[PDB]
Amino acid sequence: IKLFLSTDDNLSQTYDLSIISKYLLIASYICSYLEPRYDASIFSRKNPRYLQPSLFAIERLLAIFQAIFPSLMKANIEVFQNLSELHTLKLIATTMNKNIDYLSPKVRWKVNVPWEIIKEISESVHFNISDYFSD
Amino acid sequence: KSRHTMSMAPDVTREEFSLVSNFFNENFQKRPRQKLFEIQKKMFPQYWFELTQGFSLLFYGVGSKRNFLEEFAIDYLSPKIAYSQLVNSIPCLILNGYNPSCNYRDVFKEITDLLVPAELTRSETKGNHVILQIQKMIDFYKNQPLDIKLILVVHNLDGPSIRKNTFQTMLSFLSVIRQIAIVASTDHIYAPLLWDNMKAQNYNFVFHDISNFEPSTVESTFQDVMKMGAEGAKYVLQSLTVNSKKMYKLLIETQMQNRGTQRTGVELKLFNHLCAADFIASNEIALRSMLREFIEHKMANITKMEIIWVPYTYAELEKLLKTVLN
Amino acid sequence: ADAQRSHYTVYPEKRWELYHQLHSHFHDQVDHIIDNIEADLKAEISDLLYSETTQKRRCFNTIFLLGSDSTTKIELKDESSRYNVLIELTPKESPNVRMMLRRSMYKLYSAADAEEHDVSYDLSLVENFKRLFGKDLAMVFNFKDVDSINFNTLDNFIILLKSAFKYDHVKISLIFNINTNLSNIEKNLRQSTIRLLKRNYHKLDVSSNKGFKYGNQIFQSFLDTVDGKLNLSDRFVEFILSKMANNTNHNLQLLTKMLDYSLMSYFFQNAFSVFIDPVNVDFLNDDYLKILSRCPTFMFFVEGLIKQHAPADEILSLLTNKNRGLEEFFVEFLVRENPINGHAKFVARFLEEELNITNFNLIELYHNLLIGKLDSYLDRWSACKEYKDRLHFEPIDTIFQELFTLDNRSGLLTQSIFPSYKSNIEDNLLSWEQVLPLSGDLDKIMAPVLGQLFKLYREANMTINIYDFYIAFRETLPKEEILNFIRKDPSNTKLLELAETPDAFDKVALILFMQAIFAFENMGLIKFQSTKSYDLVEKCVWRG
Amino acid sequence: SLLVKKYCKMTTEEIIRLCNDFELPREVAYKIVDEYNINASRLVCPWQLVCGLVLNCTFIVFNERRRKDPRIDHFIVSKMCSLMLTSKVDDVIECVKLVKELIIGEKWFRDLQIRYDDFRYDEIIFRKLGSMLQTTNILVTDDQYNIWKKRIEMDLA
Repeated sequence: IKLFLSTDDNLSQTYDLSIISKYLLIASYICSYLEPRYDASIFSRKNPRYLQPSLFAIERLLAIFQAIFPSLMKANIEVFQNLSELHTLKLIATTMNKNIDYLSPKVRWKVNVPWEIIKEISESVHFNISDYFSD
Repeated sequence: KSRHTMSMAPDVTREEFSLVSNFFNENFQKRPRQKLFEIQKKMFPQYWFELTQGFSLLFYGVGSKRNFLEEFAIDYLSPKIAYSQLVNSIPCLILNGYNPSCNYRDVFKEITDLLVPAELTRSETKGNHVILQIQKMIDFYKNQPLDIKLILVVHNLDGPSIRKNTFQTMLSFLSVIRQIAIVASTDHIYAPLLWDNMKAQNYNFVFHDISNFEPSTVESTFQDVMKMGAEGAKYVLQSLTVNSKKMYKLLIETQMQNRGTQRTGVELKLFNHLCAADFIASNEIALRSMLREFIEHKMANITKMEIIWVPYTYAELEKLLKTVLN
Repeated sequence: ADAQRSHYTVYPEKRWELYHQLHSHFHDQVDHIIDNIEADLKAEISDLLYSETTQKRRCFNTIFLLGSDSTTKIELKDESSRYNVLIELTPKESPNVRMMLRRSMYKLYSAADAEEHDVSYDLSLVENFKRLFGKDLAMVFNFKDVDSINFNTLDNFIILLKSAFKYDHVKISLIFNINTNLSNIEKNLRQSTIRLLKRNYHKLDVSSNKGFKYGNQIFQSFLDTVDGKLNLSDRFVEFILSKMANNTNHNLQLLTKMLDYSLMSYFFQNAFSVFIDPVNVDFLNDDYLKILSRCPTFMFFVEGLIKQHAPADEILSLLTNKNRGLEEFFVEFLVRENPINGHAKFVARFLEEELNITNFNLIELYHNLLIGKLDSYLDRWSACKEYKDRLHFEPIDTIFQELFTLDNRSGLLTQSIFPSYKSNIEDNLLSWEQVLPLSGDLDKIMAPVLGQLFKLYREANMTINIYDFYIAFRETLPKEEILNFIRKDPSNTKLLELAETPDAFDKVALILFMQAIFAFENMGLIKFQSTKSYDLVEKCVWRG
Repeated sequence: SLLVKKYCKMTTEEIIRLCNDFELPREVAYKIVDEYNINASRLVCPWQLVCGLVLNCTFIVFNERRRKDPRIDHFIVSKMCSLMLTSKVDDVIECVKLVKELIIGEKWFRDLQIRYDDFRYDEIIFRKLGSMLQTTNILVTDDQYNIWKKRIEMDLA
């Protein structure tokens, strides 16, 4: 019976990437719903879960990345390392062609990972994400 | 929205700018600048020793580093390494990254001719064989005697052509070879966005700070701002007919009788009659034909009365009055 | 003069030798380990590429090489009376269905003539390859970076290869060098082609970091190369724990880099490096004898000496009152083997095969050894509970090891390898006093050009007006110094006519302001939003 | 807990009381009045800012003794923790780290470092430069060792 109710055509990964790159992913999913009108109020240092993701710019990541990391970090050389590591994984890609995206001209960024793989990778680093998604 | 604007600035001509700029960059902070240059001079034996390990040396820091690299590469290192191996000294191939005309084909065509043509590598030249031709260069170089034969310099590695991604990976495969030393400098604040752990594996970069707060003389040339139109049509009027000066003078008066916007402009009919009043415009065609010359060099605008108005500011037109028209 | 032309070429130790006998000897252990995994990766593809005789025999064999670095090279068998060719397709050479076919047919065709000793570059050659070249064909497809390609092009590509399955003199084999995320790949393709793919798939893992079989290996071969002649401190090795954990793909090339640079630091500043061979005792000097004194374990033991021996006449005599017994006090502790190296090698092979445990990191095993946390190290398997007493070692507080050690007590290779990049730039521009020490009297009363606006650049809004920023910039410049500066030179004439102008100060500010904000674009600090308007700009650089 | 009892003015007589006990010279003692008068306008809490500035200058004017005696560094802060009647030393160091970056964009401290010639300078131009010949503080330095030596061996004999 067991084969007649399953498809068996699919030949859910816990992803290979490192810890600071894991929090680099968890900040990039935040701007699928968090607009700039609300984010700086709710993330002080003092629903579009279905919808298509919005467009980033640079340094809005490190705006959110510095906030949600466990003053405990300041060196950002390895943080800049894992960005183009994530660019080769095609998990965050450029809006424009894949050429000039380095020097800050007008370049917009965006995630390409669905919600579930974000949800497992949140708990994989013990970080809570479902609080900050509020319809 | 009352905003102060760069149009409302006391402007400066071409020869006036560059000369007093040359005064500062050669006399502002001269004594502490060479005082820095003597301090960092003792690091030069340390760079020589690490560079034998094939380490891609990368220089970051504020200010231009172009003068510092050319002193460090040409005069200091390149004869020092030739003397320490035992005859012409080691060939230096700079790459001006601030020059946007750098391609991947041309500089690598220099490279394989700078490197040894021991085999018929033109046989493997075929259609992108560049990564193919350098791969045949790499595995042969794994089994050669370890000595530097070439040092290359890449100024301004975040430059407008070098930062292109098919060029960046090309330099990545060069750096894994032990025979060549790679001494480059960047200036961007987002320069480590350029490399992943794949390329830095090929690169094994190390970093050093050099901040001399240099003015970047050569690196300012290709760059432009509104210093480099109100200034454009300032020169065409200096070479025209004498009547065009007068018909622009009558143009500029009643267009500044009332920023210089649309509303201060004039109708075409009365302006024909006004330039018929001073025995200047015969009719509409003779007016318009030497008004198309002001149109062709974009020296006046028209919107809708049939309003022709000058697109320069309120301050600019009286400057155009008292200097070039008078 | 020539700098606007691009790429113009031009044609213009007692200590260090003891490094030279150590460095290459270590590197013979490196690259020999490198060819081991190189022979490993080349082996496990080769047997698995062959001997797979499926029954339907109308399907290509596919291989997913998960975790692979997109650079894995492959060799092939000769396998006579049949040519076996390799084609590689880089996502740079994947514009369409069309040129992915056309370049690939070109790449095998020259490979076909070179073994053979006018035609059209499409599938026409594939059927006539029996007649065009005699022997049959078995091609292989090294898809280098597979996740960057638009998959519908790849999906339409593989249907084109499906039509070649009716000639029976050709065999197809696909190599999918993914970077990661096999579950991502079965999402992107058409499901009708996954069922084409799922005939004989093989999910071979190729990773440089796979259960640390080489990571723990290369650190082990590091330890014997420096055995007994040095130490590795606790704060050093945790840096190797933390920072190497931040790079998943290639630890092994990184551990070569940060270790060899660390060894380069020791030979370049430490004077007692010569004494790691006891033959060099004749090179001893009072200058060497003076600098031995400030060792922390040296002076602390003297504090241990006085409290233990309240008679201090012996201890005062073995101080700098004598020099022959003083160095003899040193060379007593000179040959300390420090068996933490050997005790590591004792326990490393043990749990490798006695308990047969593989998920372990030898570096933190060495680090927990350095504090005594080896007992709280073996706990995570509960398998050394019968062996925690025989694998036990208390780390002794060894003496004179601070002269033969490696540690980032200075923050050197923290800085010079992992530099706080935009931190060090922003620190350079707010302070500027700890970088820079007639006209220099002006410099003691006026900041340098780039940094003087930077304090107001912090104190400006998100999007700022150009002119009011200059208006604020003119506040920071006092008037009397500039006219003292502009009239400093009597020799030049062309400047002096500008020097006597009564509006020279307000003109020389906008000249100097348009040399600094001109120079804040190549650094990318300030972006000119909405060109041909440039009344307002945007600042992206924040302090953090 | 006088530091948390906020919103009180430290007058011209009051602030010179706060600096003549910590031995400030007349150059900075007027400057503290000068920059409080700068910051009396845009303040948020007057107690926190007035103490955060006085520590880092005493860190830089007494560094010819602070780098030559490590014990007085607790002495200068604890004598203010008794003077300001603070909770512990946890909150006071949180102030001096705070306002130090808040005064790093001003003029006078970039003078006060290079006027006092105090810093050490040639370390920082070799630390920030990334020199291989920089000092590694696994050692105790030769001066402080000789300070340790002459104190102990004369205590010995």
